[PDB]
Amino acid sequence: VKQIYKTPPIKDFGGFNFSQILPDPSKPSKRSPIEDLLFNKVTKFNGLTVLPPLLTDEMIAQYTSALLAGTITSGWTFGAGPALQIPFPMQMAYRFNGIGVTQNVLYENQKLIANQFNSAI
Amino acid sequence: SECVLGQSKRVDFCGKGYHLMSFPQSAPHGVVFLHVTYVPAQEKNFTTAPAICHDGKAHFPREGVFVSNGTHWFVTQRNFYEPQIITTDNTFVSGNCDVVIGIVNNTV
Amino acid sequence: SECVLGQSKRVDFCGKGYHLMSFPQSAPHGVVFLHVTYVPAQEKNFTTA
Amino acid sequence: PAICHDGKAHFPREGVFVSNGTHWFVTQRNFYEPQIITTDNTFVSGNCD
Amino acid sequence: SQSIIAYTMSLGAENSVAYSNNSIAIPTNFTISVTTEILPVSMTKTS
Ligand SMILES: *[C@@H]1O[C@H](CO)[C@@H](O[C@@H]2O[C@H](CO)[C@@H](O)[C@H](O)[C@H]2NC(C)=O)[C@H](O)[C@H]1NC(C)=O
Ligand SMILES: *[C@@H]1O[C@H](CO)[C@@H](O[C@@H]2O[C@H](CO)[C@@H](O)[C@H](O)[C@H]2NC(C)=O)[C@H](O)[C@H]1NC(C)=O
Ligand SMILES: *[C@@H]1O[C@H](CO)[C@@H](O)[C@H](O)[C@H]1NC(C)=O
Ligand SMILES: *[C@@H]1O[C@H](CO)[C@@H](O)[C@H](O)[C@H]1NC(C)=O
Ligand SMILES: *[C@@H]1O[C@H](CO)[C@@H](O)[C@H](O)[C@H]1NC(C)=O
Ligand SMILES: *[C@@H]1O[C@H](CO)[C@@H](O)[C@H](O)[C@H]1NC(C)=O
Repeated sequence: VKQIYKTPPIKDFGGFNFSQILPDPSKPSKRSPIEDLLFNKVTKFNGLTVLPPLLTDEMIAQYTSALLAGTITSGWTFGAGPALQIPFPMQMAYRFNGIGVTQNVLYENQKLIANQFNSAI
Repeated sequence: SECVLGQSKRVDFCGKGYHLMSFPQSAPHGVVFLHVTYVPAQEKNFTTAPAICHDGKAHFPREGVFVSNGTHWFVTQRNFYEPQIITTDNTFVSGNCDVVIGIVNNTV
Repeated sequence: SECVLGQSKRVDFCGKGYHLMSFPQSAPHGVVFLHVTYVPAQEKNFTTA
Repeated sequence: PAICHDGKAHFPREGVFVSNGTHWFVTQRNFYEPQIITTDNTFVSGNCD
Repeated sequence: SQSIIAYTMSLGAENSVAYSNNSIAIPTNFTISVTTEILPVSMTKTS
């Protein structure tokens, strides 16, 4: 991302559970539930030591989330030019048109689309 | 193959933006490219819609977004604001007026 | 660049189906992806030309 | 890239316009298969100049 | 009057965003952006 993009203050992802993907602000460790699951599972004087990262897990999450939040509601419009106000349902309509699928699927099945992503997550 | 001799859309491959062209140059031990992309510079916020409502049907742009401010409606592309007339030559019909969010009644 | 900030048609590149979208997450030593694809669910045999 | 008609520029919906010196017809960049220009083959905008 | 200071990294200005569902930005101006990529193709032919 050119600059870290804010995750919008209004989580209008069309009913999608992005709160499981993006960092949880209420925790001392700013990680998402997906991240907590992985981080809890993936784990001297003899001269061999390990140096710290520059970008900490939270800092990586900030760059990652900027890219991710952009991807779901605005695509690359927060990069190549000023940001575009595409509401999530229109971003999705364009998302389907872009793969050769009619936009009618989004509107006619908006509720099933919302449920299939969330079910899979 | 993809930027010098063509227009790949791989993201950020030859730089950020839509690829237009690329110009290779010689160099000691290597290659130099002058990479050229299309990037929007100024944009304005226009009232929009996915479709125009006419006789109960939804008229979708063949490509792009509908511009829906004031008393006139038109078709523009996401990458460029050059509004076209709402005709069956620029739009197509599917779905209906009770399906599209923001659909606006207009003579097609 | 291609599945997350994009929607690549590279065949089955980020998983089987056409890419619709994808989302990265942090990990110790790496990156986690949620890859979202479009896959036909139902089809029927129609006479064609 | 365009023809002039009724003060407007008409562009191939797809392809390039060609003249045999008697008629103008749409052809494609990948193949010379002539189509008489009608509104089915051309898009109109702007002005001729 | 120079000095060296350690700072918390900002990693860039935060681009505060939000959106409505009745308006989309559409371009009125663009640029041709030309940049330079310098890339290794070969090493010195050490023998
Ligand atoms: C996203 O998933 C979370 C689970 O982390 C859901 O939170 C649950 O909500 C239900 C009812 O809404 C409660 O009974 C549970 O106690 C909640 N679980 C936790 C762990 O808090 C949340 O509802 C989901 N959001 C959406 C929009 O589906
Ligand atoms: C985006 O869509 C929402 C959802 O329909 C709109 O919210 C409605 O706002 C109107 C105007 O006050 C209310 O009468 C409705 O009760 C709202 N609907 C719901 C479901 O709450 C909202 O207006 C839209 N935003 C914009 C900027 O157009
Ligand atoms: C459109 O309005 C939004 C308000 O959320 C603003 O942030 C954005 O900069 C505007 N876009 C343009 C191109 O002015
Ligand atoms: C537009 O036409 C539709 C027919 O589907 C009707 O339901 C709606 O009331 C009309 N809207 C306006 C603003 O006249
Ligand atoms: C059409 O018939 C073929 C041959 O049995 C079959 O393999 C295919 O799945 C059928 N397609 C349908 C039912 O959509
Ligand atoms: C040019 O083509 C037109 C039809 O497209 C035809 O009427 C005319 O005879 C052709 N002229 C020549 C010189 O071949």
